[PDB]
Amino acid sequence: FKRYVTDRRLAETLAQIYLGKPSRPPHLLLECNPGPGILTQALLEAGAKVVALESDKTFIPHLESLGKNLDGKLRVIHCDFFKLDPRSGGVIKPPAMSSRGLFKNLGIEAVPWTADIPLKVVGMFPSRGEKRALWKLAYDLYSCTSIYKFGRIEVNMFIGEKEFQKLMADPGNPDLYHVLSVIWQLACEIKVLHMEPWSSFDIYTRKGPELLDQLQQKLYLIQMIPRQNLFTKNLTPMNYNIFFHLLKHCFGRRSATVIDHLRSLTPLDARDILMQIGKQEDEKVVNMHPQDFKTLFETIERSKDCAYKWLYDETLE
Amino acid sequence: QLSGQQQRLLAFFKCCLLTDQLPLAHHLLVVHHGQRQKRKLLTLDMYNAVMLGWARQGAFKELVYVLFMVKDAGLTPDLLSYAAALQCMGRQDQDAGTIERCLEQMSQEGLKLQALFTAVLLSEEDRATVLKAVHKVKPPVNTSKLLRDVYAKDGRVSYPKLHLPLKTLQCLFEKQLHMELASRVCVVSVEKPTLPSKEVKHARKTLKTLRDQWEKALCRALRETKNRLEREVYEGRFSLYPFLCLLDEREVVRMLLQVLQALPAQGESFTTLARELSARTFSRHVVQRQRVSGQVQALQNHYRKYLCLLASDAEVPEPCLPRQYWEELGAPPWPLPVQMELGKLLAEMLVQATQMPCSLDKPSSRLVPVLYHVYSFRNVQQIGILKPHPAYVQLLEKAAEPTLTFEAVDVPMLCPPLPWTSPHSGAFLLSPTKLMRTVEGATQHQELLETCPPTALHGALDALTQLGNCAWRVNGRVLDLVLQLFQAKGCPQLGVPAPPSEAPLAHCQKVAREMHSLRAEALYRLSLAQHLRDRVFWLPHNMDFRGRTYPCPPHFNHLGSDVARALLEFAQGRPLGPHGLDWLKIHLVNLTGLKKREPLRKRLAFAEEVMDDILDSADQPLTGRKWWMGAEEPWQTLACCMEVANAVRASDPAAYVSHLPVHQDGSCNGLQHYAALGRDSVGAASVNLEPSDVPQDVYSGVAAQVEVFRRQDAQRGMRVAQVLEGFITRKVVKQTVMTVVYGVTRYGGRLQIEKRLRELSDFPQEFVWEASHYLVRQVFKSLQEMFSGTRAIQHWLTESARLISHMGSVVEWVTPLGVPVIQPYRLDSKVKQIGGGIQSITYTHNGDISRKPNTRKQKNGFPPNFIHSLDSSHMMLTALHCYRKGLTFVSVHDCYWTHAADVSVMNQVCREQFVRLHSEPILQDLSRFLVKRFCSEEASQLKETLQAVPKPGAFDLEQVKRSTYFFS
DNA sequence: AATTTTATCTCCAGGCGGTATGCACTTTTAA
DNA sequence: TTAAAAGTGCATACCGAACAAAGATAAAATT
Repeated sequence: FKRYVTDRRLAETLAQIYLGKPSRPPHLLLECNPGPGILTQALLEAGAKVVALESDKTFIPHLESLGKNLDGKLRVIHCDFFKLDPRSGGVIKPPAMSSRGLFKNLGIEAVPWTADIPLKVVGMFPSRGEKRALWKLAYDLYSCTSIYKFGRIEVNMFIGEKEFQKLMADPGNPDLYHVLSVIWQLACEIKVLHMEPWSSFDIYTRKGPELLDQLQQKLYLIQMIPRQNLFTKNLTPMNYNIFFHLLKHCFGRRSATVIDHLRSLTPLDARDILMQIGKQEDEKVVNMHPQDFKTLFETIERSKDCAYKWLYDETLE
Repeated sequence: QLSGQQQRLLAFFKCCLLTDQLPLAHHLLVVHHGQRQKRKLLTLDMYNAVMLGWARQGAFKELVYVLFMVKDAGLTPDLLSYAAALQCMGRQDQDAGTIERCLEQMSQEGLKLQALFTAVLLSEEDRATVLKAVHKVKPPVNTSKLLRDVYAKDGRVSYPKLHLPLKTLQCLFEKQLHMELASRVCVVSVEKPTLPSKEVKHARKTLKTLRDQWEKALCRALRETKNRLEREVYEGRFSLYPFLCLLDEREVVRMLLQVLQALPAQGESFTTLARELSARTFSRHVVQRQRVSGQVQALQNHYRKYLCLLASDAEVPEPCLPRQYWEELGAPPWPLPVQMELGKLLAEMLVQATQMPCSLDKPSSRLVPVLYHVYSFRNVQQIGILKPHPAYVQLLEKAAEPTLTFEAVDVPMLCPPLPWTSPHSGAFLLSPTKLMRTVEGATQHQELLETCPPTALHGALDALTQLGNCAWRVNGRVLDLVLQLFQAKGCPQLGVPAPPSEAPLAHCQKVAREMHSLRAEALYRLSLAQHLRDRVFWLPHNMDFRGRTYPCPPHFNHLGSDVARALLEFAQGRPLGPHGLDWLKIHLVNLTGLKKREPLRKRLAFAEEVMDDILDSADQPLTGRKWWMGAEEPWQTLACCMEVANAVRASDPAAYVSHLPVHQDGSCNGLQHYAALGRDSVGAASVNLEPSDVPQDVYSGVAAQVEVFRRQDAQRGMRVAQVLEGFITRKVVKQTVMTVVYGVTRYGGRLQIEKRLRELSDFPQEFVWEASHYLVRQVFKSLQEMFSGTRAIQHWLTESARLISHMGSVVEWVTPLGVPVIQPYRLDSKVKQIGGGIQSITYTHNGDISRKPNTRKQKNGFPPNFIHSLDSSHMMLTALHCYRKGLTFVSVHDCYWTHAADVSVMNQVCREQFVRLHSEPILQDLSRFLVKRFCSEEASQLKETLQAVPKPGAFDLEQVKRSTYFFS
């Protein structure tokens, strides 16, 4: 399901945090699932270049008429961010539009990773596909394809309570500290911009406008801006699969030491590798910092005099 | 009733009996009986096994003590308990008062002494000793209607003979026995003809030194593990010491070294290395037990006397079926938890004990395991994988070992198979082979096979025997060409996979992985074929759980690809005679597939039309017109054209003797049985089940009906039809209709129609969803009009299966021959897992009769299973009635092979048996059996669903005899 | 009764692994 | 001497995710 704002005050409060946060005028907004468009009305009275991306064709005419009547900058392109750039098939159904064509007709182009931010993406996360969307975004970001093919883009989205706690989990909270937390926190400077109680929104189901638990579940608006130096000499979009496997393996046995996982993952001397990163041999996995994982991976990958370094030949699937 | 610990303790007691570690078993039994809670695990069977183990030693006081414990526990001794005491005295030579007391005690149970022999399955030596002790004081023929003619002695019988002398057959049997006792086969590798270099020498030397270090390390690990498990035995605990004392230390070391060299470079799951190590241990155990027990000599003499039946020069007083002669001449496992635990221990011992230098490049200071334990992730689940060290893999490929290694079962027999006298005994001489292929713990198929009346199974068993007796040999001239292609360049269009070295990035790597798997299967099958190029070999056969028959050697048989069927040919020969060459040419045309719609006359004429191409292809298979590669099956067509050219270039075609097989495939056999059961009138004419001058193809008929519907809809000005213009063809709709017997639904057929449309470039992509939805219902309505009885039968079978599963039982039925069949579909609800240091294996308890029936898979498999059972019954009937007339007969599940000169004869019975097979009321008998079995105990719905059998159509089955294209 | 959910093509030999949780008992350890 | 902390045995739940989907439909599961 999906939810959209039904209150003038809530949309007004969202307007300045969405638009006035970047003091630079020229940032256009790629809003996702406008719904009725009241939030789009707030962003339009704010004066931003709101590019509505409606999932279906039902509410496009209303928004398009509103944008064209006053010559407002409200281009309701028929696309959905959830289904953007699907690998399956060759013919793309218009609701699932290829990223290249969407950016070409939108008018934005590519920028270097070290360069500044091209644009900003806003909206709300899927009600029940938060993990799926997070994994897709992480895969795209680390592979440097799809939306992040053109440049680092903020993703200012509301997320549920449980997913937010699992995302912000740290070695100080090993109960929920998992691979998603590491992969996201190594890439995006996640910071909660706003927090709201879900009873404010209105849930618009398939027919139209669990449930109580969702309403009491506070949604956190989270901003993900990719780090400037995420990709390095050793950590590259081609090698991200090995790193993903290492992180998913090390959390297979959470109540275990890194030194034993290294034996399962590499033929190199576990103690010698652990000595380089300045860590004791008796170190649990859940006590490893997300930056420590990246340092470990880069240390392993930097073996000067050897021929084999890994046991992930893609045969594992 | 069988708990996890109870099965393990019971297997421990039997294993200690087998290896005569009676003090250990006695101590452990005493420990378990000491504790109150631990005693409840013990049952009467454990006590009986323990005392029987002591009886063979003659220790009477131990038997007294165990009887005292049994009496104390409250368990009532049974016949076997007294039998063990009776057989102890015979070896001990005790006084007659004890025998008198033991005999009198049985009066409480009441069963007599001969009742002890009949009820208890005592060993022959045990029976003799019991008879000696008690002396101090005190073949049928199946009468089934369908198989009456096969087993009737009165009449004319012309059972064929092999083409080999008795001396040669006995020498071959000796060779096969020696090879099976060694339990390994060494085969030269077809790939890598030669590699003389310094680096390969260095790799070989390093590999040899490593193998020495590994064997010594594994010997030490074996000794340490045995000592550990022994000290756990002495602490009043279960262990696996006897299961490690069954085999010699060196044998287990050779085992583990062979398994390690058999591990692929891509790793393998732990639950697989566990299952295969346990199975190999059991095979070596039974082979060694038969070797030391002396049954090898009894089998040797009985086989040397039995070979006179099949020998050419030799004769018998009265010719009979090989099973009957074997019977008249004088007739000579572990629970799944134990098997799984034993495999893990060996696998862990293999991974831990072995070690290698980290850097083989130059002269590493440290040692690292050869095998690594990694995790593979599939969605939310994970799998343990044992992957070799990449340096070890590089060493393997650099060594280029010239010899492979095959298990005893993998290689085809060099001597005729043993007759299938019983579900227990058959096929291989020494190694064990189950009749019905199934999962390891599955014991509900063999249970029904054994509990059936002994006469009923005969028709099945004899059939399998014949399929095993058929000789084979390797086609040299075809094999030379295949070897030439495989070694140098390959030809993926033809079927020979390209070498890994030659060029086939992620797409490139996936292509590389499939190509490497295909190249590995080819090295295994071409190496076997090269090894058996100058030897006659046999292939035993066994059934699946429904009734179909498959060869036992998997790596090289006639159920394979084009090359597999191309190399094989009959070892014997028959002269072509009058009609042989016509059938050879018809078979050639059938292999080409160009003239599928034509009558036999047109195919025979077309064969004469293109004779020049056949001669040129046979003479120059690779430097001529190369017409043979254009066929649907290129290698089979090449073999057939070579045979036909040799036949026509001879002085007399009728005198030419041809070893080449000839196939007579059925037309949509599953539909052929649907039509017969339902007596469908319109459907039968479509499936060639009614006489006609031209073959009738169901595929083209369905395509024509769909095209007629398309034109009718286009006349209505509908865009979906207007898009289609000549797109409807048998190619588009063949896959959808061929699986109708399998129970495919609209959803499933739509995916295949979409796949077929996808290659079609002319068709616009936007209409794919709409077109697939259109074609699906058009095809389904076409089949509903042509096949209505088929749909009624499928619905009735599925509904009956669903109701049976809802009632809480699996679906079982008796085939018309008499073989019973039960469906193996149950729900894996409770998790079963074994705790180990390296990893906790998750396994399924295949033999759990407590599990709830799986209603989806039960009701979704009943109709295709029933049709495959009927297909197997028909195949068996034709095989037996062909054998009665001296016919060589081997069948790929519906494709009957025979000699060229014999083809017509086979047809004459192939139809006739069909006519009688469905002459019996199959559906009414099935309904009666299901009512008697699943409804003799909500039952109203089950009874009504089974009592209402679809009404038969209007059709006379006898006209199948005159049908010309029923099987062609 | 009645909304949702989920499977949708048979066989030829097949299954996630870890962590935490409670229970019911024997067993090594406390005075 | 007597009570107990430590330990062994079993079941039992709960967690961990890439990669569209467009209708139909019918039983089973859920309400």
